[PDB]
Amino acid sequence: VYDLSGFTVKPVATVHRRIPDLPDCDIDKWLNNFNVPSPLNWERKIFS
Amino acid sequence: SVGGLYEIKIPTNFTIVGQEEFIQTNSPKVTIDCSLFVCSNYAACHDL
Ligand SMILES: *[C@@H]1O[C@H](CO)[C@@H](O)[C@H](O)[C@H]1NC(C)=O
Repeated sequence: VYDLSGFTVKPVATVHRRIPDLPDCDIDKWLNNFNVPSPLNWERKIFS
Repeated sequence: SVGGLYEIKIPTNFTIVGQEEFIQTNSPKVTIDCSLFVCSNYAACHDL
């Protein structure tokens, strides 16, 4: 009697959930801002 | 021994007592799929 390698049931569908209608982060606009800070006063922006 | 006789307590009445004893002769037959335990469903883990 041979115990064969364990199988897992293959998924029959894919569930993808995202929050809709979220605005664009505009990361490029803040990175391309021409008022660039020095490392002494490095600037932070939080994208969420 | 008073003379040639010793003092002994000899039963004059009796009953029958029952005592249980469990002796383990078997244990659960644990089987491990080492591949499924170590790596679950992951091809990258099964390769390694
Ligand atoms: C033995 O003991 C039982 C219960 O203690 C009693 O009913 C019985 O009469 C006794 N027998 C004798 C011979 O002492």
